[PDB]
Amino acid sequence: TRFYDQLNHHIFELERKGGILAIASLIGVEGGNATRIGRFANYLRNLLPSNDPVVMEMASKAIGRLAMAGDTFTAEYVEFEVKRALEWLEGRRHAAVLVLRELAISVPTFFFQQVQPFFDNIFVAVWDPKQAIREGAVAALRACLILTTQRWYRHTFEEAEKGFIHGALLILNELVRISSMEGERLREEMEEISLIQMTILNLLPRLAAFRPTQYLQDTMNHVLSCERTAAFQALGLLSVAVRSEFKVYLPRVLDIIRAALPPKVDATVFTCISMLARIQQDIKELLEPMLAVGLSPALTAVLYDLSRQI
Repeated sequence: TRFYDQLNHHIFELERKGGILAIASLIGVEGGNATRIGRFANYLRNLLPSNDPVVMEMASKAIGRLAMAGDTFTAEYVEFEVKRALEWLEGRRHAAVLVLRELAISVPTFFFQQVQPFFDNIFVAVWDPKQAIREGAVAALRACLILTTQRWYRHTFEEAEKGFIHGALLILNELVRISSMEGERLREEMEEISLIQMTILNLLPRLAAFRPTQYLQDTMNHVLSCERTAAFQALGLLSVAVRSEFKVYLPRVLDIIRAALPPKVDATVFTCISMLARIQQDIKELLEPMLAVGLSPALTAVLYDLSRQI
């Protein structure tokens, strides 16, 4: 069985990205805990503080596969790495967020009790003047927030709204996603047709479930500013989410949707037009420029899904 052991040595002794991501099929799959837990787990313990990105690409999945093992050393690994990454979540470590997500998710038994240290360390990292961590770190909250509903918001949501634009915005998004997990489903149901700007564009389906509307009003005002090339799917997503006064906003951005076809945003307005139905008269009016685009693959796919929709 030297194949596994040699490739395991060449994980951290690592074209190279392709090879190591091929080796990733062996870690966590074969179940060779004699080397996976004996050596590779210790290697991640010892090297993830300074692991090169070329191997951290493998680590971005191997960390989760190791965390879900459930052994004693695995529990020690999850605790140590979560606490370390939270402390070091800092203007160069743009993998620790993935580390936290991989470690925490699908082990709620450690991280519905441990939501407090996530907040405390994240909102020490988040205040970096670089602002790259200000965006990355808050999104790492989901690793424990999503689990809190699986096994707070309430009080730590009051910390979110005002206690922490950037920080409060990001944490509000990461909390209103869990206030209605169904939005995730809706995203897929709708997707099959600066981080703050995407956060504004992600809030509205999730804000509609929380206080159905001033939050949606401010978010929409920012959506206009996300010139007018934002991913306006956020409004279309409200046609399947809680329809919390979304028709207040249609008179504005429909003119953005109407006035972006034929090309001349295009690939996005293709989906935004279809998301409105899940409003058929406006889509009928909109179909004319869509057919005027010409037989691109995106047009064909969205027209097929439109035919099934309308």
